[PDB]
Order: sequence, then structure tokens, then C-alpha cells
Amino acid sequence: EVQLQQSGPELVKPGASVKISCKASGYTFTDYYMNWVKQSHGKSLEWIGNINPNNGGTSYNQKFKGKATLTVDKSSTTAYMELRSLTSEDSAVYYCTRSPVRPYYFDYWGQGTTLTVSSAKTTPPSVYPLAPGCGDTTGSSVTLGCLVKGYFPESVTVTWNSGSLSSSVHTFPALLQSGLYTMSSSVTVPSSTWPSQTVTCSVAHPASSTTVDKKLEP
Amino acid sequence: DIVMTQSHKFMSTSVGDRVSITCKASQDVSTAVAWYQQKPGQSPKLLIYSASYRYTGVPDRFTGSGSGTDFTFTISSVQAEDLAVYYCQQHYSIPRTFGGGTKLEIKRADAAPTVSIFPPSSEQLTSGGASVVCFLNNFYPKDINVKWKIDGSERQNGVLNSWTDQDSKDSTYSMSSTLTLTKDEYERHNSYTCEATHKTSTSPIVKSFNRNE
Repeated sequence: EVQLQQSGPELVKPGASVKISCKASGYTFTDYYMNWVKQSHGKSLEWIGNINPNNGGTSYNQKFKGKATLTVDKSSTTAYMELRSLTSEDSAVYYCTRSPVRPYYFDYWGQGTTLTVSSAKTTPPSVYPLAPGCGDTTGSSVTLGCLVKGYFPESVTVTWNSGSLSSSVHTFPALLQSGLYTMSSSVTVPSSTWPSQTVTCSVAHPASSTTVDKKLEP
Repeated sequence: DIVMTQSHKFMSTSVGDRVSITCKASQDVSTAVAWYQQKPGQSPKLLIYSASYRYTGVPDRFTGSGSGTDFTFTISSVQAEDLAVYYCQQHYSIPRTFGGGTKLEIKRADAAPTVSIFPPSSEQLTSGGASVVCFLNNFYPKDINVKWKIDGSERQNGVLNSWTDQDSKDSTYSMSSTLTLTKDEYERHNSYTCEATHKTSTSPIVKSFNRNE
């Protein structure tokens, strides 16, 4: 199938540049334009520009000219966007997305690349298990959680039992406090399956390459 | 630039209902309009292109209409999973431009929260921190009040509340309320309570633990 695999999250200091990549697979790379789209947090999609992989021709949103440089490596079917002179106004999710010559649309999208422009240091999260106190009454289901505290930058992923529990999961949006993010994740499983069976939250913080697993214990 | 205006940032609907999201182009764009669905935390997904054509695999309940400047995206029978921001986009000229987005909000019946309170973990206490967290899960509507009481006394400082988006399965909300203390403070008190007040009952849902046992 078509896949646009973007490079991972970026934390860059102001004034720096970043180059984000979009590895295209599953289709004839040179038959589609590659587009880049910015999405600031809570805001709409902004088209940055496109590049014709066939000849490297680019078309930019004037607003991003100079700011963004689109390139392509045909041989590696990878599109790149270099963003320069970075400020926190550039902190956003950036998508690559494919468009045919015709019809006119963005049919396949990368997963997005989160760019954080900040002088702040990477801070891995402290991961704390949230298990019921000894006094709690057991009902049909039990809610467990992991508190993911004091990390930066924002990208964090909590996986419960290697994704085998995701239908019962709540991911609470991170809140920024004193320059650090905190989030939590809950999972609700039948009480007949915990603690009889292991429930583990695995908290990945890509910026610090940290993974903390907490086995929820009564 | 062509401006694509979605004048409604939000539209409420109910599961099974028909909802139409409008988009107005600042100039004639013929039918060079696409509609995208962006679910929370996800990349946009193309649903409609050329104003009225469903992209491959797109369910029949999604339609688009319009030509010139006024475009409509319609979900004929909304499903909870359609909770998303919907964007129109013109592909008529450069730069490509998007509408501001319309977030579909799903009105379901009220649901009381399932409240869970968690004492600080031994790990955190070792760090000299004490976060007490209360999960208020799967409630509707979003409006909810959490009150923390420490030894019967309301505690307002150090409380951070985070709401989820509406659940794509049941359209409820969940929220976490975290009371962050120092370890020293936490151990100067015994009873920790989060009280959830929600329109589904005049009686707060109260979850508590005593640090002793």
C-alpha cells in the first residue's frame, strides 16, 4: 500500500534549521507531487508548497518562500522540507502529502512530524503507575493508569500491553506546567483480568529515546 | 489567495443524524474542492474530491456537493467515529488553501463519570513528589466539576485537569484531575478525596482513600 513515512519529531533551537523527510513507498514516486502542509496546534492546514519529484520543480506558498525549501531524492523516493530561521511560530505538525497531477487532491498523507522550536532541554518523563489503593472496592472493571510527568518536548506515546489494550484506553492531553508537560493515560480492563494478568504501560518519549514500562501492581 | 471559509468551527449532531458542513470559496473554484476528515491525533484523510466524488474506500454516507463558491460536505448518518475536524480545500489555484475546519461534536445522552482515585505511587513519593490523580471517565456532557478535599478541606492549588476529546466510540468525555503535592505535604494529611459533580446527579461522585489504609 501507499505509505508516506515522515521523519520523527524535531526539537530545534530558535534560529536553527531543520530538514524533515518523507519516505514514499508503495507507488511510482515520480507520478505524484509531494506537498508539505503545516498544522499549528489547534489550527487549520496550511499548504507550504509542492515539489514535482520528476524534475525537482517546486511551487511555494509565497508565505513560506525562503522559509521552506522543498527537495526530493528520486532514488530514495524521499521528499524533504527544510525549514530555516526557526522560531516558536514554526512549532507545528508538518505533513507531507501526495497529490496526483490529476485529479486534484491530497490523497495520502504522512503521519506528520512534530516540530518544537525551543531552547528548552529534552527532559524525559517520570512515569508513575496509577493502581487502586488497597482500600478500593473491586467492580466488574478496573481502571489503571500511568502518570507521565515532567517531560519535554511534547511527543510521548503510552502503550498498554503492546497495544493489545487500546479500545479501553484514555489518553489525557498533556498539560504544560513550568515548561514541562504532564499527561496521563488510563486503561480499563475487566477486574477478572487484572491483577491476575499483567497490565503494563510502556511510555515512549522519542526526544529522549526513553521507554519506561510500569507493570501495574496492586 | 483563494480563501475557503468554513464559518462554523463547530457543528453538533447526533449519531444517525445527517450533518452538513459548509465551505465558501472567496472566488469561483468550479468543483476543484476536496474535503478532508482529521480525527484527533491523526493525519487528514481525503473523503471527497472534485466537490462531489468520494475517494476510494470512503463510505457512502459521505457526500459533497456544490460548484463555484458554495460547497457542502454531508454525512448522511453520523457515526461516533466521525468525530473529527472536516476541512474543505480548493485545488483550483496556487497556493492550495484549506478551510479553517469544522469540528463535529456529537450530542449523545448524558452519562455519569466513572471516577477512580489513585494515591501517589511509591516511586513518585521516593522522588519527594505526590500526585493524586482522579480519572473521571466516559461522561457526557463535557462540563464537570472536580473538587479535591484533603482531610475534608477543599484543596484548589496544584490541581490540573485534562479533558479528552470526545470518544470516537461512545462520544463521551473523560478527564484526569491531578493534585500535585510535595511528598512532605501529602504525608501531612490522611484522607484524599476527589468529588465529581456532573449534571447526571445532584449527588457528587466521591472517591477517596486514606493514606493510612
